[PDB]
Amino acid sequence: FVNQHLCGSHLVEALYLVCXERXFFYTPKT
Amino acid sequence: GIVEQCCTSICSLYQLENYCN
Repeated sequence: FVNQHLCGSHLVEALYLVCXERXFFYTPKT
Repeated sequence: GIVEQCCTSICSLYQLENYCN
């Protein structure tokens, strides 16, 4: 599920699934 | 940033994990 173009909600969902209890930060502008 | 690496180019587990805490 990770080895594709992932944008917007699709990208945030991947971060959620991969990072688990570590959590994550999503910073699209930079 | 993440958009450049995962949205406008193909994402990877390696890159996603750069954004986990």
